[PDB]
Amino acid sequence: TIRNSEELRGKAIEQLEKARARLKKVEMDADQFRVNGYSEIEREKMNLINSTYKTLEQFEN
Amino acid sequence: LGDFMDKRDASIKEQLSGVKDTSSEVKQLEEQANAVMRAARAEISAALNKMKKETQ
Repeated sequence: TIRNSEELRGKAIEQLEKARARLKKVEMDADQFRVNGYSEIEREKMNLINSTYKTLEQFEN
Repeated sequence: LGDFMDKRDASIKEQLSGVKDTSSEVKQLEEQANAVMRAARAEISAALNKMKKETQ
């Protein structure tokens, strides 16, 4: 019983390290997601204003 | 003699019971911590949705 109490302690601490490990992994993944979302918000109004200038040349010339 | 025998019994009992109760407490800790983990994850990706909808 002493051994198996220690073993249940061990399983509990393995769930602890699982919790912190997933915390760290997903927080770094959301950091990379923040970087690439900054990039996707960079790339939009440039495309739309180049479309506006497409309409410009498509009417005036 | 009663002190000595009850003492070693109390040693083993104390350590096993403390083991079990801390195990329950750290299980509560992981549940709460992963709840707040995925909640903050939803928050960050929701800030992404917000900046997308706003620039939109």
